[PDB]
Amino acid sequence: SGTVLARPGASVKMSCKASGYTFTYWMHWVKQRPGQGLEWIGAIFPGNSDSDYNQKFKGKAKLTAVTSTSNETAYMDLSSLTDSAVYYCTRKDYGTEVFVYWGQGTLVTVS
Amino acid sequence: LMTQIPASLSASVGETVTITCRATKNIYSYLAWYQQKQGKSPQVLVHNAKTLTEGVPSRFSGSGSGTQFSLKINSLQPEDFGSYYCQHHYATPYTFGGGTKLEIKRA
Repeated sequence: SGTVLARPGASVKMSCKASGYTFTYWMHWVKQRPGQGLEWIGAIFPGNSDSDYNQKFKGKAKLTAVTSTSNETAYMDLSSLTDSAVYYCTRKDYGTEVFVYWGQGTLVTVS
Repeated sequence: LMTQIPASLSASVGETVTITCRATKNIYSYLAWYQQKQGKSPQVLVHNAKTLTEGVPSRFSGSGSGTQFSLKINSLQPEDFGSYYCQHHYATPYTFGGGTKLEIKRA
């Protein structure tokens, strides 16, 4: 949740409520643009707050989490038109590779 | 990064299909495959190059070396239509392939 229409330059905070597990080893934000392309937005290791992002959103988005309340956050700032897309979060299991689903989406639209 | 070919893949039920990806650097066997059925979130099929994910039927198999990895469906069934995506998991950032839409050839 946290999505919706926002004017270019605006800010927005998405959330991600987990249940099933008390913690995943890596939670990821990944988006899918209207032309169906998938992009990696960020990844944070909670409980130390380390982060990593592509240049695309470097310095504008800020991933974070709350190991206590079981929440994953994405704080987008200085939104651009190209950030329009569906946003998902996923856990990356230990000996697993890429990031594995559990989010149903949440459409952000910058216009 | 990643390159996925082909873009579209018309296939008949029962047919076999192969979708491949290539990378720019050596990524060992760190590679997975996602199926995004239409109107749904993506789902995992294979991870660790060849390891089948929980619940996935054995008609799907993965393989690959150095840079090139392939997903194969031996007998395509109706439920398998949608867009497939590879994604590397060797070192950050993990980046996904552009996608291959599988459409079922029908009468």
